[PDB]
Amino acid sequence: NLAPLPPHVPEHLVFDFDMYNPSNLSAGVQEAWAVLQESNVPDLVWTRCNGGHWIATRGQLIREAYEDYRHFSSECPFIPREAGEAYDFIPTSMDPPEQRQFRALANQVVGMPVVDKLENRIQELACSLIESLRPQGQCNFTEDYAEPFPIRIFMLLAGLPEEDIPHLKYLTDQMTRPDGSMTFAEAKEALYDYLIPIIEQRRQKPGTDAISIVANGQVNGRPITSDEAKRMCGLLLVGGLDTVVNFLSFSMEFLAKSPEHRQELIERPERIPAACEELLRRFSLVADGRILTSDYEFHGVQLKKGDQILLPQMLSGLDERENACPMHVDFSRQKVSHTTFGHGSHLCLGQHLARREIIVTLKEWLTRIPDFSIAPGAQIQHKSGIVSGVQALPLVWDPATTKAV
Ligand code: HEM
Ligand SMILES: CC1(C)[C@@H]2CC[C@@]1(C)C(=O)C2
Ligand SMILES: [K+]
Repeated sequence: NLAPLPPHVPEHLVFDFDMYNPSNLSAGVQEAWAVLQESNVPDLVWTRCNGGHWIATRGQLIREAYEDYRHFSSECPFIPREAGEAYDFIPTSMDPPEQRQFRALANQVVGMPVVDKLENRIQELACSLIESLRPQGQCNFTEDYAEPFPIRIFMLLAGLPEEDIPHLKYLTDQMTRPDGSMTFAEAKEALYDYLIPIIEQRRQKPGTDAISIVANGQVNGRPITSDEAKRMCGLLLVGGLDTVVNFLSFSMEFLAKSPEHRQELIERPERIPAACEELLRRFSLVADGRILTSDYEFHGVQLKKGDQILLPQMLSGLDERENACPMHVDFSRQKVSHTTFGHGSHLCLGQHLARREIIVTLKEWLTRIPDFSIAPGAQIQHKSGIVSGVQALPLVWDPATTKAV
């Protein structure tokens, strides 16, 4: 359904893009969003979909807006407006200066030091999961690896029972790619309903898990509040359950379809880290935004206070103006430009954990299952939202071509 056009929005800037169900989704979700970068499309457009909002379509504008938190606030970062208004995770729903103090605490539980710590367990799980699948000659990658690998690592880090995954994964997904059964607010409240007693228990009897660390932590030298801890833990859960999980599938779908790229990483494993970065660019998958804090003229367009603007992190790296032949994948690409992990004061705090999980996955999978393909006659379908993903990824391979070790 289309929302009536606001008085200040000119008809020539209207492009009814639906971030939750883009028109050309069948061509691939990144390709679907890339339609916003076709010749006849302005740098900044207005869509009447999902309540009505602006969309910056080029990396230059996306980066500029993420840098200017004075005009583009993170207070209401999600579309539709109801979701943006209910969204109160920390530090994401805050603008500097108040936002900053919380980043250090979050870094304590998902930062580099923690990643180096988890390395062995991460490697161990990747190898265990892949070796169990190897002899089968087939798998449903989304449920057999993409989900269990990153999620079990996060549940371990957070000290939560793996039996809780189905419930938590359902809630997380309603906040990024809602099925319609729950509003963002209802999903958020359910997630908080889950966390509240756990946070209280771990503030009473602290453990060494991420929730205990956050719940008993300090920010700028003072005690974090129970509510603040809840709002931060909610964000961590979403990050651990709906980011890398989706990215791994986009990456594996690509590798399954491109033997040449597979062979390259097999023959020259030292290129895996670079490959990871190029894949993060080509299969970028996040798209949230900001809300205008005041009337503001941006790139010749009059924006009004209260207007929401989607700033697709996904689009920056796909912009031909940032990377030549953007849809092409080259592991030797010189200057890989992208904003896959965000831009500005809210740069992703879990990017180190993410990269480690991606690299370990590429290395351990290609080592054991070097040759695999999309299952016969399968047509991979993608899904779009705040974080886009892959609905299903059936893969097949000849066990005789695999290596057990
Ligand atoms: C492929 C994986 C990932 C991608 C593409 C990604 C992307 C992003 C992006 C684009 C933002 C900025 C949002 C904004 O400015 O509104 C962000 C923030 C954040 N991410 Fe990630 N992320 C990933 C994985 C993770 C993981 C595994 C964690 C750990 C749970 C994590 C924790 C966070 C946190 C705590 C923030 C908030 C930073 C702040 O608001 O100051 N992320 N991420
Ligand atoms: C946009 C994000 C990818 C980032 C980490 C999880 C996420 C869904 C948020 O709400 C902030
Ligand atoms: K809000």
